[PDB]
Amino acid sequence: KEVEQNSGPLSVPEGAIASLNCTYSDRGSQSFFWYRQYSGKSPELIMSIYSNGDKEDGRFTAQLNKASQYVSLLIRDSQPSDSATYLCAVTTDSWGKLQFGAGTQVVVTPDIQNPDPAVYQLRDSKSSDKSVCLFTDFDSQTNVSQSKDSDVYITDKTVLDMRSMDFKSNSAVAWSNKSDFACANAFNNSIIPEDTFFPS
Amino acid sequence: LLFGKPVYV
Amino acid sequence: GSHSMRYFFTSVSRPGRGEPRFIAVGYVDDTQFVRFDSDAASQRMEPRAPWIEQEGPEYWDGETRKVKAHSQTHRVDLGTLRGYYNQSEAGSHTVQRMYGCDVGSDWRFLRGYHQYAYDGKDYIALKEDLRSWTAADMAAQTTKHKWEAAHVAEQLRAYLEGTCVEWLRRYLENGKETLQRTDAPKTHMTHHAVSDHEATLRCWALSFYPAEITLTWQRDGEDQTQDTELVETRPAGDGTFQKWAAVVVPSGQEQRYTCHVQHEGLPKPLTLRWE
Amino acid sequence: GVTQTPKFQVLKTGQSMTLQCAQDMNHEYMSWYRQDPGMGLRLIHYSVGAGITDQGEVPNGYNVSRSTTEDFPLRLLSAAPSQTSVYFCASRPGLAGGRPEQYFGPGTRLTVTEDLKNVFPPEVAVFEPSEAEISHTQKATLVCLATGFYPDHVELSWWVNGKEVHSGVSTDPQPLKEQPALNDSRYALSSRLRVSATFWQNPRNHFRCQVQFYGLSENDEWTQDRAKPVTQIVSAEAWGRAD
Amino acid sequence: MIQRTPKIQVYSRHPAENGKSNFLNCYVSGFHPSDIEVDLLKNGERIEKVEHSDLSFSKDWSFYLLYYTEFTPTEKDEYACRVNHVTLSQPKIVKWDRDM
Repeated sequence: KEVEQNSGPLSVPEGAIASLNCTYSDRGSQSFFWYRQYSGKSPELIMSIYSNGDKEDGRFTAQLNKASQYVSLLIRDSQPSDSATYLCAVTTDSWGKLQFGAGTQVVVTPDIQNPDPAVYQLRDSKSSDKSVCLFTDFDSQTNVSQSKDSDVYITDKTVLDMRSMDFKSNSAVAWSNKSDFACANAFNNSIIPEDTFFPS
Repeated sequence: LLFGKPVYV
Repeated sequence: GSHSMRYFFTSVSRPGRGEPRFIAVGYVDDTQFVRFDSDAASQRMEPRAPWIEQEGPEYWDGETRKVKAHSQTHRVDLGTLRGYYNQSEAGSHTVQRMYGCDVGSDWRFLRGYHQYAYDGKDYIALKEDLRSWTAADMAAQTTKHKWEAAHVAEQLRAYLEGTCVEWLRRYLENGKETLQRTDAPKTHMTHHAVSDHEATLRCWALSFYPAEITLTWQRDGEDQTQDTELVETRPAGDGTFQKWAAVVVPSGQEQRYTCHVQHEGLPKPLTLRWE
Repeated sequence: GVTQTPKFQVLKTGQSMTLQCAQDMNHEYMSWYRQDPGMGLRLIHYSVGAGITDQGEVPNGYNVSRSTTEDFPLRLLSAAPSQTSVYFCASRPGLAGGRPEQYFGPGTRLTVTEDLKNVFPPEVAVFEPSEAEISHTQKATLVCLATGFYPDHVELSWWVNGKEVHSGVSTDPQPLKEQPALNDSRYALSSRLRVSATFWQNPRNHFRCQVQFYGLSENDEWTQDRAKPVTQIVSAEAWGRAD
Repeated sequence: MIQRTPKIQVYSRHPAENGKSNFLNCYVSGFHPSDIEVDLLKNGERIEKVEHSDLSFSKDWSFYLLYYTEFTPTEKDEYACRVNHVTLSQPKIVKWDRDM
């Protein structure tokens, strides 16, 4: 391991501090970089640091300590659009390989004020061969769990930011092909709140 | 230890 | 006390005769510790002091790689400068760079430098604020623009105030016995007459480190440096240095002609009268 | 900055492919990476100037050249399933001037399969907001299901009334394996579009979920009695229900 | 372009004593360009086993270079340094003087 990063993933709620750390092995390293990569696109350069101490730019502060071989990135006042994986990069010279860490993924949780968790049944528009259960508006502490066997396809929790009445909501979708399957029997093996609305 | 970024004149 | 690390690079083109000769040398005070010569056997950065030999292989690869990067820049620089000054392909030209940093007695940053010359005269230089450039002529003004857009001063300042001083401090502890020693000059005075009308008096300082020394002649109080022959401080070859001072003197006043020696290895400075 | 071509590729075992990479900035030092979930960025080949190249940590099956400083193509002569990755071109000044930084290309997702009858377009359905959601929340979540596709080379978008929307939509970050045990397992992707109930109940507005597929080209040969899974767009719609 | 003639000092590392092993030095300095031919001579004949330092320069960009050989001084053996450079119409011979 040439460049070692922070484990991952990192959950922080919006407004809070995401602190990232990084370690390199080469004493003669002279150049230090933080890159940001959103899922499905390319690493984008956000900070360069060259001297010991702090470098502030916007909401990012970098920190470098060359004695302990430590590079650091703080994100003040986090936003949902900071949700990415953050790559640490270190090099010695003009001709040396820029050494990348494996990256730490940062997940920035939306504040929901007062959650009402609910599982709704959806039917299709035209003529599909299934239905869908939508688990929505739930808590940011609520983790949805895995697929049951090779029948029940359960997606991960994701966030929508309705630029309307400033409403944010967590949502997840489960579906199955054959209907020996309701909305109650979709999240049986999932840590779901006891005041979850179940209408049909 | 040498400087790591020499650049053309 | 005060300490310094400098690197010196020289690159000379060989028209009709292939790649330029490239020589890089590193010093800490007046003590050489690394070299690279493009005509040498190893084709690597090589140690020249015992206290730097203890660096592991990654130091030796890295320095070798980087000194190769430097040779290249200078190679392209010889081609570039010949274009800037419209000179022919027939002649040999010389590029020189010197960079490094000084620390004081507490080992904190004092000053950093980065100087560049073409054909033995100033081409471009980093100013003392490590933020700005002095270009020697209009041709060097082109380089100045090029390096402002490449943020070279920012990149150099980071090195000269950080890396350079961090690494010098490392060398000074590793090299303690060698680099923090002070050798006082073994002093010595000689008489050589010519034809019984004049007499040369020669003051000698031998075996000193570091190279900085002052020898002054003095006709009993007022200093006689409107007659003095002073040679360049020359290396003895063993890490120490030698220098001499001389006056052509009338046969009688050799009693009242005194030689004054100043070196930091001496507690009190020395006075030499002929006897 | 750095541009690279193409964005997506399907190949069968044995085919040859070149990835282009071009660079605007007089950079001497260009490089090729592959990114994989288990092991971050890995350097394949690199070049510190025109004419001149050398190998990274994973050079095997890859072949590279550099006759001009601008361009740095990466060639695969005979594709293997292990070359299924996201490939990034990167470039960096070296000894040249400008900003002392390395920048990346936007990437090429490549998938290599044993049989190209494994390639399938997605099936796309728009599901309609729960009337129980409308009555309880005053908001209307439309979900879209893209199912059955291989490889996972899609771009999903929502288009209300003919113009693309961004504000209600949460799309999944990465597609999901339908049979997560097989190498050639087909994929599914879900997205959400949440508008208020007093916009869904308008019968004038047409909601459309659009999934772009990257598949076979015009010059690929198709012997199966299916329909040839070319690059195409698959859409599903719903109209606003008058209730 | 700058041209500078070298200054040349021929001397020994330790004070000279006949029959005692020493080093003979030829220090050339203050020169430009760096192309220089330096040989140590014993009674006219060229000495093979001569080492030199790596090329460096001073504050005014002029070069310096030490050439050296192990030797055992006697009364009768003459030592010199032979230097050639563009700034010289013929090469320079500087003889070793032990009081210098």
